[PDB]
Amino acid sequence: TPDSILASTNLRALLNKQTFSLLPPLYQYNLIQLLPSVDRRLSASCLNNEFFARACLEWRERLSEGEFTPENQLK
Amino acid sequence: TPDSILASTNLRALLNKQTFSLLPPLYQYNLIQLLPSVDRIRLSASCLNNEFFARACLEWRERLSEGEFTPENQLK
Amino acid sequence: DGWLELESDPGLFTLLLKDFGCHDVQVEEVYDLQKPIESPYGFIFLFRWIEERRARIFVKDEEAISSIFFAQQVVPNSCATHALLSVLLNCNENNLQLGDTLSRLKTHTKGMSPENKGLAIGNTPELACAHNSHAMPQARRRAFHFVSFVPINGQLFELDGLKPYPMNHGGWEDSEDWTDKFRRVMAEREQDIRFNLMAVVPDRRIAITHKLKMLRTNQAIVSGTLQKLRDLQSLLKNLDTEIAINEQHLADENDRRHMFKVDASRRTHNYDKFICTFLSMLAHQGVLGELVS
Amino acid sequence: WLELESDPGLFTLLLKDFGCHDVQVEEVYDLQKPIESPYGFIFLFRWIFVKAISSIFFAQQVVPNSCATHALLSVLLNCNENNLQLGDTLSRLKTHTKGMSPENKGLAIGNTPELACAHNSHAMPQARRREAFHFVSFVPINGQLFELDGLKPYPMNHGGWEDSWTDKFRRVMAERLGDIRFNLMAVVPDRRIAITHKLKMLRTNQAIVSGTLQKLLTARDLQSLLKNLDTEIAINEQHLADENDRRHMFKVDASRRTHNYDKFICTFLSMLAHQGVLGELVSQ
Repeated sequence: TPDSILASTNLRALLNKQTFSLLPPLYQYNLIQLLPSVDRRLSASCLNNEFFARACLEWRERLSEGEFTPENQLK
Repeated sequence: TPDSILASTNLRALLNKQTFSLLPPLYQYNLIQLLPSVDRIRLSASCLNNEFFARACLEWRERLSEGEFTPENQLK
Repeated sequence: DGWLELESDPGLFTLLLKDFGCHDVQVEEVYDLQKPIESPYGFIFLFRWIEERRARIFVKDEEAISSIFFAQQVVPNSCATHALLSVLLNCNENNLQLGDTLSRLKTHTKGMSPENKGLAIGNTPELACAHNSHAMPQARRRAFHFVSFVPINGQLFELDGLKPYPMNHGGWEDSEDWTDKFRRVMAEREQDIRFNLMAVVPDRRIAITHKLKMLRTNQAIVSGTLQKLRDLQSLLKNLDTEIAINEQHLADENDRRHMFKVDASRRTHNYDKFICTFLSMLAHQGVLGELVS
Repeated sequence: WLELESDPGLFTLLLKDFGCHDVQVEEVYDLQKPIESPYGFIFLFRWIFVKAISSIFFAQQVVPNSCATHALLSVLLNCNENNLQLGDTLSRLKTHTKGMSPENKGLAIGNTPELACAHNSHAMPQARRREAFHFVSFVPINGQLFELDGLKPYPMNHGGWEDSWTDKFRRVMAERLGDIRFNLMAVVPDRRIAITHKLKMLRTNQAIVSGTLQKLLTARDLQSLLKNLDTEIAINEQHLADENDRRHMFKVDASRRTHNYDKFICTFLSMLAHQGVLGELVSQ
């Protein structure tokens, strides 16, 4: 929920290959379609990165600091 | 000087290659005769810049200051 | 003008120079100057300041000589590209083959004024697309002062892109190479600063493969002579061990290049579209994330 | 016995005066930098539980100030005579102590005259006998590094290896103290023979100049090959020259360390007082 709700979680550990392996294949495929060009089994470092962790942190911050609720349809 | 005449000098600097070059040849040769087997008229300047030469001069002033090696030293 | 901020990372710069057409070039990070490196094309120096406190020697060159590539940085966020071009464009074409999109610039700006030579840097599009192609997605905007050390002819020129004049150090002794003079100017400094220093050398693999040729020829010269009925097997043994050593070295180099390629392919990606769809797929079934701080 | 200066050159010239030709003692500055075939290490302090059969040389040091000789003999006499040629007067001792008790093997060390004359032959005139540099010797027999301490009654073992012993020596540097000016040296074989061997194995390729001519009715312009490898030959040449020059340096420092300068000083000063040229500038 992008309305500053439960943004205080440790997403870097929440989003792991185990929580990823808890998804159906026809959803994991759609997921890796949004992954970098390391698309092609999973290369465990794919979800343990400096840029991925800083990404998740700039995400939860990007939600708490300023809400990106449906107000966010500015262009 | 057996015990105490001008023993308070900084001999390590007093005895330099220049004061050696201030001596007649027929005395400088006599000097190098008292040098180690590195004898073989020039002077290899490091010959007088050594840890062991300085320690020699210092154990020398000690041998003069701490206990005189005057003819008293015939305890043997 | 307006360019994109970049992460200071030797892999990013190596892939940048590859994206500039200059292939036979490389930037390794130096941790101590004492360990020597073969044929360094030129060094790059980086300051930082955490608590600002700053708001960023008269040995400048006064004569209006723009024969060397010096350009005042007018394009913001172009620090890194300006420094790299400053260390490359003042070297010998004999020693290195620079990319045609680089040599076109170096020969285009013969004797140009720096205040618009840096503008010539800013105007080249195939350079701005390559430099901007490596910015992190958090460059959604709408530190790291670079100083380049390169000699032209026995004179170690400290090129500062922000200062108006290039600083020369003029070190020449026929007993020492210029890398010996570079360390003497490294009288740095020490409080809380996150400085960093890199070295621009040529691609190590080009010096390696040549050694694999000059070695494998002797590997190929195995003169087994028969008198129809001296023994230097240990020689082929030792040089074969050398061949294996340089093989593992080269493999380590290509592995470093692949690693930089991975870090670059992840640094560029914008994960937002990935995270949302991810979370909604968990909150569809596995709503309960009990990893709250 | 007499105290000696702790200096790798002094020990090199000691072993050279012991007949051990293919030997040298260099000081190690970092454990990471590898050295080829170290015969054994020596450990030195300046400010201060493992295991019968004592067939190996662990002679208890009974003679004071014999620390250096004890460490060197401790690292050498537990190596292969096949690998290195020790002086006949040394190997005679090594075979003279077959299974002897250590507590009196050091007395056999004390009785050897060519050991007191050669070891005492390098003492400074300041050897007037009337916390310290304790020596600890590391030598392997078969994959097991025995820490030999001449003052402790038993030798300490540290373990084996994994074939993936010099690597095992660094594993023993997990020691914390707490203040100490310790120092560590390494006993290697004479570098110059391993240099000359490379000068042969190089100068054969220098000699293999296959000049083939395509001017009459892989092989290409390879002048740069003989050029670069020739530069390598010159590099190893300068290495060897530097080594023999180091030997000359040790010979000079040894010829000055032994000399007693007092008789020289007296004559010098008296020769100044002969023409009254005193030191009326330097004082205190």
